[PDB]
Amino acid sequence: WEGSANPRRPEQISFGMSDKPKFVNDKIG
Amino acid sequence: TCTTGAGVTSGFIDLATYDNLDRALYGGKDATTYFIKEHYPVGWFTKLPTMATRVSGNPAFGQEFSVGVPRSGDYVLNAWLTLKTPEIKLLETNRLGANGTVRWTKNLMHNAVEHASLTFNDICAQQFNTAYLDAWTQFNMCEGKRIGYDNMIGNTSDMTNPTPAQGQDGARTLPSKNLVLPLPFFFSRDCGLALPTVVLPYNEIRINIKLRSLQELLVFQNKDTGNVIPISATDIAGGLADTVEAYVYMTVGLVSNVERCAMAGTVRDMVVEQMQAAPTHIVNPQNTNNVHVDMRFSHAVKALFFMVQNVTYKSVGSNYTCVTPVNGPGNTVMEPAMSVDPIKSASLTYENTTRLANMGVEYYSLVQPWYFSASIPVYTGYHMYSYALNVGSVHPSGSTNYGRLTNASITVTMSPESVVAAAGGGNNNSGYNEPQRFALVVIAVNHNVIRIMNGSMGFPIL
Amino acid sequence: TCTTGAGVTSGFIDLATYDNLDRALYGGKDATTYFIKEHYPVGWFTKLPTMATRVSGNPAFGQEFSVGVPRSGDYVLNAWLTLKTPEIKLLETNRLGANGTVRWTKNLMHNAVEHASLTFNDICAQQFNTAYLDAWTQFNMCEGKRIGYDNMIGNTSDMTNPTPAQGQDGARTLPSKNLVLPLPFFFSRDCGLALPTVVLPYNEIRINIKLRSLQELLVFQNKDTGNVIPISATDIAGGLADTVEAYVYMTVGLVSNVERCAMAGTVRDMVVEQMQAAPTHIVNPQNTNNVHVDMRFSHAVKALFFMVQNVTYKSVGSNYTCVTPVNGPGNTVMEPAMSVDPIKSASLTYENTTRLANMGVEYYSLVQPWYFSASIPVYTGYHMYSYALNVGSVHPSGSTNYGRLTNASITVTMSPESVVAAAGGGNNNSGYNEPQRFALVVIAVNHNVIRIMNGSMGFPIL
Amino acid sequence: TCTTGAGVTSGFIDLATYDNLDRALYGGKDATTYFIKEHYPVGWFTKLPTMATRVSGNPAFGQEFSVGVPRSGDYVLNAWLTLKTPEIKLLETNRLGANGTVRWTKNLMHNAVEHASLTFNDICAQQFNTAYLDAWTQFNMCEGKRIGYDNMIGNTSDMTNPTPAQGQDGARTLPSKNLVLPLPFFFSRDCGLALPTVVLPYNEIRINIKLRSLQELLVFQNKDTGNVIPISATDIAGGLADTVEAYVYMTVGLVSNVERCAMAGTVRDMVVEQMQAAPTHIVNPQNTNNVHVDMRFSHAVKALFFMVQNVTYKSVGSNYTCVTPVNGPGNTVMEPAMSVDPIKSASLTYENTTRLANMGVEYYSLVQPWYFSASIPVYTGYHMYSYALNVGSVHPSGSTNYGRLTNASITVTMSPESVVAAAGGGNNNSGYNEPQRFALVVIAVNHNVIRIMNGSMGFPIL
Amino acid sequence: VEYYSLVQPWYFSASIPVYTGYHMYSYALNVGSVHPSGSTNYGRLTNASITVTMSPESVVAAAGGGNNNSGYNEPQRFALVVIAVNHNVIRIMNGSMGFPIL
Repeated sequence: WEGSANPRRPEQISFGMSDKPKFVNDKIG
Repeated sequence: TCTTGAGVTSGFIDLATYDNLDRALYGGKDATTYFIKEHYPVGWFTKLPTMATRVSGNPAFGQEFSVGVPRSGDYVLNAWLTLKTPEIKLLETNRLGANGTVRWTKNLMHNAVEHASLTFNDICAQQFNTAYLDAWTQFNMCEGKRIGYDNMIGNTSDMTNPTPAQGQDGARTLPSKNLVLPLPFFFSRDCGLALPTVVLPYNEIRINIKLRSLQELLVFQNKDTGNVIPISATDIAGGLADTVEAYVYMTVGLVSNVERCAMAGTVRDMVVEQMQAAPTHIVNPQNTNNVHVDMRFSHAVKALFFMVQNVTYKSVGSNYTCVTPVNGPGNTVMEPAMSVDPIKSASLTYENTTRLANMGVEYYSLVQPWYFSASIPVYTGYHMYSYALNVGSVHPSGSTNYGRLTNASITVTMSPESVVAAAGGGNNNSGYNEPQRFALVVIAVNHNVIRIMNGSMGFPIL
Repeated sequence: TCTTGAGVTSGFIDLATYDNLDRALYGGKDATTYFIKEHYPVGWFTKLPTMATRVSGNPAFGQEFSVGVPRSGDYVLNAWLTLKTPEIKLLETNRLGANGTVRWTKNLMHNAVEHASLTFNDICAQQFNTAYLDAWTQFNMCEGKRIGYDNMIGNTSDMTNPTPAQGQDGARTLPSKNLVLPLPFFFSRDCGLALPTVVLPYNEIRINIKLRSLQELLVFQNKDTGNVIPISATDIAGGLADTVEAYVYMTVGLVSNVERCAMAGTVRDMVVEQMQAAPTHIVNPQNTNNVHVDMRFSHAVKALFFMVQNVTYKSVGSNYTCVTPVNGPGNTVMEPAMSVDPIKSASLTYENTTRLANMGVEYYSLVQPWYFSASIPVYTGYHMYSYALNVGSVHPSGSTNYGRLTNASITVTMSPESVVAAAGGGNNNSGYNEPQRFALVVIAVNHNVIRIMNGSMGFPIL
Repeated sequence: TCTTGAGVTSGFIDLATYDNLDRALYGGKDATTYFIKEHYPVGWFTKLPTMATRVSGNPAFGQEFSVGVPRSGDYVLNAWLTLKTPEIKLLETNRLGANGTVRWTKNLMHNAVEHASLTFNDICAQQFNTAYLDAWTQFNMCEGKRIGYDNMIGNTSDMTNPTPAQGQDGARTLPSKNLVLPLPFFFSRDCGLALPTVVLPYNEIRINIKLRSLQELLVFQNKDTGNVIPISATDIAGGLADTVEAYVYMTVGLVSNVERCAMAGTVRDMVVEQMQAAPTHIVNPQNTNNVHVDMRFSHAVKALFFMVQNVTYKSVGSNYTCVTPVNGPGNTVMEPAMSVDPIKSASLTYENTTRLANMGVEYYSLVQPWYFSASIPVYTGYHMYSYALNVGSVHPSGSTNYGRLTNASITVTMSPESVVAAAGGGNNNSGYNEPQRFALVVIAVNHNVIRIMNGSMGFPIL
Repeated sequence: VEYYSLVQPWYFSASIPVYTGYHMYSYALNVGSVHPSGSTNYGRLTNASITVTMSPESVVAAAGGGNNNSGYNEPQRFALVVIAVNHNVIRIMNGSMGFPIL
């Protein structure tokens, strides 16, 4: 009996940082 | 005519009564019919529990430890802390002698867990503590699960039962059984809100739990005079187990490859509910009976929760009554006869304009939960006012923004029972034998918007 | 081949199990998905409580008083009444002497509030009374709120606990605390139904409430023989206070001006649920064992609630059992062992054609509420039948109008316990010491159509 | 400004407080609004109960009787069984002598009902038994109806309270009151799922119920040592009667002529839920504490329920604890000193690949029902694991089919309490005086597809 | 038992154990060779079993009754352990690793 197939490919673990978004229009008032 | 018990000829008489009102209500080519259920396919997915790896130190009473969220999943939607309580053995050399009992505080869970926080990288998302946990549990617990909840969080009538010394009649020992505390977070609130782990490869997800010292987790009560004193290592056998062993479990959800490929690489916007706790304020009913506290919140507040907590003894917690509990007959604990909520009336003022007048305490206690909640508290206190039709519903409902709102205040009035309990002189087994001190706590639930883009998280509105 | 830390291999194995059944159930381009909650904006509004201005009379026990609905609002969707009970203290000069106790009747609320009606100018639209309130509370009570509603209506082990004379061992007095009674109306049933006060500038809306004398509210029991006699002013201290502190509160909801102008001057069509009570009939089980009662109703009947009330003493109310309650040990009221519902069987007849056969009493008691109700009563009595799948659902469903129906009858059968308890002969603390009397009450809930046009409301069908 | 009771100016500032977050949440031309409910007509129909015509056998204890499903009804959506219990009175000729009591077994209903099956033609459409009934009524029971269910299925403190012999103090006799058991079928699960009997004129719908012998329905307890022996006809007065009055009542709903003729002669597909019970396995904690049991299932399993049941005495049933119940003072049954579930940990293995690690027993007991069920059991045991988000949701959720899955196994670990109760040596009134034997039972709930065509029914996938 | 103890290690290993037990069976010519050799896959193969017969010495030593300094003074318990060494393929690409077949 064939037993099918099911590979395991982990989807990326990055150690960098492209760009940090900033905060605008604060609720402090 | 005739009746046999199996015929259905009687239903035709009822069917024949099709008048104008029934014609207006039912019938029509486009009118739907019962006994027919439309079936629509759903997504293909699978869920399973997942270990959470500790990264900062080890669990210990009075210490704070951190756990990272496991990656390689697609959606995380559950979180619960499992903790094995130590074994308590009272000794004959207690400072109270024969007239001394040791018992676990009421609501052991929701206690020893404060400033439970969720963080993205180095940006805090939300946090909660004992007051919010108690209020939410008392207000939005579905019936039927109440027994399970107050069996898993402690309060099993076995750990809260006072135990005399070894040489006395009651030689029973407090059992050491593990307990489970679910963690109410925005992703755990509803299935529709789940953390996109695949879409977030840059942000590191962290959970910070700070336990509490075991000294204030145990109530040492005098059998006769009803006085509470802090426990010591020599009072119990085996010393104090400062270190404790616990785990954090979470559930992950796998999704189909086609779905993940389709949904990968896009911007998303989600609505979440946070917590805002006002700083505590000490109230002294002996001097004045009216107390006004300013409220400073930012986003669209959905509900306000408040109560007055008996803060006389740190050993006893979750006590929102003017009189502390005392030992009772049959090695049990019972509330004294004079045990009522110290709050008599309350009102809200918006920049010298009372939006809500001086209503009675029973209003917030009963009427508001009866209409705008899923349950009514079974304990004194927990006064709430909701701006929304349904608090438990994650979908937005009526609310008032506080960022554009001028400074507002809440005024509360004490009670004669509170003012007489503040002064001491109470007789034995009355709770108010010693002078009592009270504090005021205010909790607010507000909406917020979180945006996910470019593999990162943030608050566009702050 | 491992299970360590985060596990996704098991999830992949589970996902690999895809077959024809899974393809038919899940999957597909048009298939919906979880973990993604669609967001749709809702209307912008706010809500706040509003006092209702009394226009006629003074609130006092035993007569009628009406309160107008405040104008200038946008939507009225909630109403309740608050009433502060007086203070009752027993005196040593009671007629019964030492063997005498005084206590409040069971279910203090829903009592002394009869024929409570909502009137549009001089036309009535809805009216309810004690029987309907009791049946609705027993059959459509959401769990978790049951304790809160019970505490609101009383029954807090203080109103219903008998208090002996001052000279005896027990001399406690009944506390005076305010109680809240919500008003169930069509606009209070669901949020989708509310009175458009902006659309109704000319109509006059009134709430009419009839109170009852304290003689029928206070129960004066004999300690030993279990006999009840009417109360008198000279029996207790303070006297009979005719006046009482009581107000009516309603909740109004403001809306944004952008949509009120759009919806102004439009025809509105709504469906409402109204109650209609058959006249009571005195039942004597001693002479007859079966009772025939004719029903004469008009609109689409949703359900029928029937029950036999023990009406031996007007002082005791909300009693639907063949034996009156008696005083018990421990200064508390205990239900006698002989305590069963007098009805043994019931059936329906349509122009001498038995639609529903002689079904057992347990059928109506348990099976019907289990299948077509949101709750099951916890007290003996309150038998019901329903023509629809869900009684509490606001949306219309299966219902047969009685306008086109000819004369219909209901047949009920007594029980041996009822026929033996109708006569006296019972010993002390047996309940049936004195001969008993019974009455039969029938309640029908039906639908109707409300039309709003030209700033007025009328009945298109009537 | 002013603070008037009838004023609504307080909420105008809240309405004016409108920000960008409020713009994102609320507002818009297409945004829906509350206080307005849409109307859609429904089908015109009516319903009434009917008697089910017995076609085979007779109602007797220990035998199997069959009843056909009445035709001429448009749809069937409800079925239940009513049974009249006999009257039992103990005599002085019993073997136990004065030290003997007789009582009904716990949960009289769900007992004497095993292998209840619904079949079309000679094909078993589905079947269930005591384990499935207990698991379902303990995991998907709506609160509020629990009291009614306990009142209708027996065990109302009137059947399970031991009654001593005539010569002893307690001479009370167990009353004879009819009990009702709803039958959970795929048509009674949901309103939409109903058998189109009008569309099915060829199939013969049949229901087979096998009762249980009266020997294993009455518990004969010893007053002092708490030992159980099978009951004998000579010990009671009147003897054991095999025959019994048991009726089956089914509900049929008539529909309109236009809707009965519109959908006639059309192919339909339906989704149903089915049961799969693993063969019983005997566990011996004395030899080893680890037990592995294989599973052989076919379709998409939704949930699994695994419990170990005490099987020492056949007379007593529904005992999933490690110690049998024992008689107590006051003529009432009481739980012994120790009563805990024998299960300590469990794990799922997929062809030597552990999908679920060695989770604690408390996990399955509390956490899983809390997250993925409508209720939490109030009795020890009742361990479940759900592959779907909602167990009680009729709409399909996440599930894995076992047909394409290699053989799976449950690995379970016993407890020290179980292994010490398995051996004897217990004292009187302890429960574990005699050696204790346990058996493990596994239940699975799966999905299935039923196709209606050509006036016949069948499984397109088998 | 002597077969698995001595003959198989003598032909298909680099060493022979010096302690009792340690019974082995290899489908390959060399156990320690990194390069693949004779092997069968159990995924396609149906269920397989291993049956072991006990010994009279074991059945007499399982019960107690042993004198001092005999080892089997107390009752004895035994457990069976089975270990398997197999092959697999690992793919390295796109700065990540995974099993193409698993």
